[PDB]
Amino acid sequence: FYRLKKIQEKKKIIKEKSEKDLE
Amino acid sequence: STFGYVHGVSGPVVTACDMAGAAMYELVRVGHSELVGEIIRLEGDMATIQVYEETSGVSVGDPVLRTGKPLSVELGPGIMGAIFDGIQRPLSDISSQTQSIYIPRGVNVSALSRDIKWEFIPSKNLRVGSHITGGDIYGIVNENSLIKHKIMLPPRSRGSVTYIAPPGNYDASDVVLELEFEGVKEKLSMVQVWPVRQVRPVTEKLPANHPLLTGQRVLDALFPCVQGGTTAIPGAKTVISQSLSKYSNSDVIIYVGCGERGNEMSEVLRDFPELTMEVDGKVESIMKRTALVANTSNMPVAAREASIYTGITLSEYFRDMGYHVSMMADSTSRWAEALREISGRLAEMPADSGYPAYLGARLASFYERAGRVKCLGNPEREGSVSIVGAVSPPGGDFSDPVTSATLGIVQVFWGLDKKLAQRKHFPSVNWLISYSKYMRALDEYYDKHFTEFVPLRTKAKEILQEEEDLAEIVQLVGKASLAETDKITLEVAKLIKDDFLQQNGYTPYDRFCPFYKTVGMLSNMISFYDMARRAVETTAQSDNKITWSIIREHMGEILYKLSSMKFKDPVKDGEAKIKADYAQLLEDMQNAFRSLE
Amino acid sequence: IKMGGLTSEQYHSQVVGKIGYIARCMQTIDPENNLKKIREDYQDVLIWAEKNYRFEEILEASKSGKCPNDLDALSRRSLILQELLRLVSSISPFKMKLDLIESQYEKMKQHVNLWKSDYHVKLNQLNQLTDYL
Amino acid sequence: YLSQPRLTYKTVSGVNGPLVILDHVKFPRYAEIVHLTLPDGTKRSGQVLEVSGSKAVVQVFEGTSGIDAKKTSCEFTGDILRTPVSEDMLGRVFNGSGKPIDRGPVVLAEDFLDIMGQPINPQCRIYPEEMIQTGISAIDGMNSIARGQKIPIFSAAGLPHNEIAAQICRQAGLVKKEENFAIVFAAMGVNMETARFFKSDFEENGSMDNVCLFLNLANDPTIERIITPRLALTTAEFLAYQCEKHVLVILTDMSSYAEALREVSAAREEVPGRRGFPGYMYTDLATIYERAGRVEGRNGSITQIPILTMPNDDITHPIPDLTGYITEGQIYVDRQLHNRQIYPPINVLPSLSRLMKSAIGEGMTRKDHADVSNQLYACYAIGKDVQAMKAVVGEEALTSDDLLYLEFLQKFEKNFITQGPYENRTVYETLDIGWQLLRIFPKEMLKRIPQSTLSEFYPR
Repeated sequence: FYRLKKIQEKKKIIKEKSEKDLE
Repeated sequence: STFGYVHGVSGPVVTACDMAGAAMYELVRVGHSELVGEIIRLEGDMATIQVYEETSGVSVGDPVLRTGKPLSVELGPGIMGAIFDGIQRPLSDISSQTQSIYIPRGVNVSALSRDIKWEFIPSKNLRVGSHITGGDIYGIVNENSLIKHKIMLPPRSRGSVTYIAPPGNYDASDVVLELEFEGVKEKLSMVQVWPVRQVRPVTEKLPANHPLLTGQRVLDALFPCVQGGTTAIPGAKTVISQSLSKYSNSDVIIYVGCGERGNEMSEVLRDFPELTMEVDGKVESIMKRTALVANTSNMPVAAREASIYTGITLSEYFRDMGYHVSMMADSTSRWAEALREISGRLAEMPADSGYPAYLGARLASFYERAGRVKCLGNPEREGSVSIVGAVSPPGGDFSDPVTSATLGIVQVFWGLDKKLAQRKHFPSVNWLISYSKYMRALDEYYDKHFTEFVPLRTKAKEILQEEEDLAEIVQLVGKASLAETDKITLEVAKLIKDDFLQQNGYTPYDRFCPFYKTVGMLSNMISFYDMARRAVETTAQSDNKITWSIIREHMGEILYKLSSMKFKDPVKDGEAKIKADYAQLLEDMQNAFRSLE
Repeated sequence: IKMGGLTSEQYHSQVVGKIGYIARCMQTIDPENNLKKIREDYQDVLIWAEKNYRFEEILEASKSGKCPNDLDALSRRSLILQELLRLVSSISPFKMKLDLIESQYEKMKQHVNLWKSDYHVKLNQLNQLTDYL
Repeated sequence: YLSQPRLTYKTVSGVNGPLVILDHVKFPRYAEIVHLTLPDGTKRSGQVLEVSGSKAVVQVFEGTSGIDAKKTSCEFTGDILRTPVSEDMLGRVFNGSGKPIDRGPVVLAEDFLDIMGQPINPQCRIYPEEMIQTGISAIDGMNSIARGQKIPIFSAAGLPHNEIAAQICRQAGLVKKEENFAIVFAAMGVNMETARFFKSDFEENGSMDNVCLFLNLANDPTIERIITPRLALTTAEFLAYQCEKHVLVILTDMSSYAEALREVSAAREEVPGRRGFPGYMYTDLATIYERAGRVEGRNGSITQIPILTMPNDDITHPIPDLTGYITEGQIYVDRQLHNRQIYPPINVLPSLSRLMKSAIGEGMTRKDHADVSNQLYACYAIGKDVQAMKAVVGEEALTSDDLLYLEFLQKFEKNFITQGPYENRTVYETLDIGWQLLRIFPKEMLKRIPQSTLSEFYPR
């Protein structure tokens, strides 16, 4: 559970950064 | 555009850009060496490509040439006896053209030879102007003495015939048929291309209702498979593979080494051309009616997945010809571990033991491609694919997720047990954990051809279950509580376990056992149980008891004869002789018991 | 490179150290310059120190294979000379005969693992008595 | 020839543990090698694990400590980690990265080889057949090894698996009726005691001229050990497939190897497989273990005997688990035998060898060998079951046959399994003790042996 919550957090951060880089 | 550019790489996963029009599951070549890959994500003009070959050396900005077809197999003459890489490349012809022991990364050898001449006979019903539809057999190719390769119109194609080749020799590039629909001409050679993840459609998924003899007495008596029988076995495999490959009723066989050990892969590849069967009153190599997909464990993760879908797609091709294909797979667990690795690299959420949650849906899309079918097109014929997918668990534990997903799908499961394998009981099948949901259907065949067998099958499993009850209590009580009928139950359970269920897979007397021998062996052992049980119980509260020991002493010759039944050679002792000998055992058995009644 | 866990520069630095050390022991057991059998068994290394070479010249000559450059050989050779020097210095109020020094040295060179011989144990006891007194 | 001059970048955007991340990089390759000049003037090598446009993620082999995000100069070779290789690598010792650690020079190449090898076409493989007498009764009798097999010595933590592998290296040879294995030894993360033990054994046995040692020790940087088994196998591919040598590869602890895969994968932020190991560890270990076996047109061959220490002795742990799916069975070294002083502590019951059924046979070995091994193995299994009952229901409750299986186990661990580190029983000599053990039971108990074989070999 903990490992997978961290993976999902890293993906959320990478999604946000990828959107911010298009602005 | 026709090609994009590599934007990034992470092991066998390549991200491309400038892929704007590409479909998911579209094939791609990546790198200047044209590594085979397939699209597994889309994001704007970017795409993620799974690569089937080692990606070391791939550079950012490399070409990403897309091909507007999904992962696919060439179907046509030259599959029988061929051996293939998991993306369908011929391992024989890669050797022959490369002249070296290594597979070249990016090798592009055509999956069916363009050079070998084939004898094609056009089907005599056809004429120019005749109507045709997918699965029509427009010619026979004499691919072998054993297998007549029925050339079929592809599914998703139909029309009016405009050209048909006369009888003769042709190449896999020769347009042997031309057809038209809606004013569109279409040209077809002796080869068709089919997507490996798309089911080949059928007229009717018929009920499975005729046995498929594995030759192992325990299986063919207590857990039988059927033509089209969706089946699994714990990997422990070689004897089942070879016995089915020699003696299965299935005209065509397929093997799928999904992640096979390189030496066990070589064992199969070296032995199979040398294995032979006596058929049509002649001796022939099983390789003349087999093909193999081989992927050693170090082949990249995607090739392990593709090996299953190519293997089943080959099986569905020979199914559509009306052949009762039998397919074996080396390990569905290795396939699931390939899905686990793909899922992890793709940043998906796994769900249990690190597997993707869609593992059950993946396995179902394999195992449900089995079954008897009424084929497409005009010659009415029934084919089948049986799937014997192996499932080795980490410690033999059947609660493992691959086994759990398999068990929700398969109709037959041959649970091999560590305790039996360790004590060298072969073929190591646990007769209290295994099951076959096909009994319901097969009882129609048995009641037509083998009326005694159903009673024997029920009494056998009963005797074997009462053995577990009696065997457990003996650990505490010893013999002291056992009734004389319980002794007769243990004696016959020992005969049935040691001389019927047990079978040596490597010795010619036991390599394969036909059904006439199988039913006759069991008929004798259970007829002994009934007559012995009667001999005891007839003396209940009588002045003298016929005990288990009095029986065992008088019946000693018959007991030795009963155990000896396994030694009859199915080659030199034909079914008539075996049935006659066993009929003498039944008469001897009855007369030996009559001395006590 | 990396020999015994030492970088190239550290390894040749240990070698030039042992080269100098052997010479300083030699000049301390033999300030009279008479222990010729001993000195001859070191003359191949001692030439680099009896002559006025600079430090880095010996190091460069070791990298170029002109000097001796086997630190394990120089270690066994150095042990023999040190354990001999320890004898000669432990007895210092009663300096022994030159022929006995060459005799002790020959026996020490003949021992397969001098460093775990009882000769070493006796020297440790002599140093205990000496340093105490 | 790669005559085009190398690029060098100071564009180190970050350093996460063993990973250095560069940017602005012109056309990086996946698996390219790079050389980092640090501020202290020292060189460290590394390999690119990810590329994304201008970004490249470098795994650093000699460790990252002292790297600086502005001063570090990182030189890109344009190529993957093609190591030099030659027959002169025999009689030498190398560090984990493939640089020499004996007194000698750099390897003068006969060729440069990709350490990932290349997939050997299954059609051109030759199935391994000729039985190698290890000299150890458990590995020659109850199990077997064949030339070209890949059978690992699994162990409990702290047990004498090194001594077993050294005994195999001293004693291994073909069955009697130029025959010398060139051993390639790959230490990953071993303690100095283990390193000295093997290095001295190869020197003391006089064989050193015909063996190649790669040493990565427990004080060396973690990442090197990722390359160490691949170098060993690349040398084994060269020696066996190009120079016709019969080669035996020993890999000293695939768990200490897998710990390096875990360290790098955690720094990469990757999805973990079960127990935190990488989900790709099956494929990765397969690119190590599958480099074995005979091949078409060569006389040479590669046997492997990996070694693998189970964490907490767990037989289901990902390292032994994924290994057992890939390797041709396993030999298991057991706490329960070692506490009883039984050397070698090889438990025959959990040990398996996939080649047993074909490596053993008439004319290949003594014809009875396969049957004798099958019966002895089942007798030991029944022996363990009655040995449990001996406590659980009391010894006095055992039958005469159960007491014979108990006596069999007591004699078998002493006379059959215990060898001593310099005894070298032939396979035929092993089988004699095998029958002396089977003779404990009455003839009718030997149910797995044919009556013809019993009548020829039981009354002896």
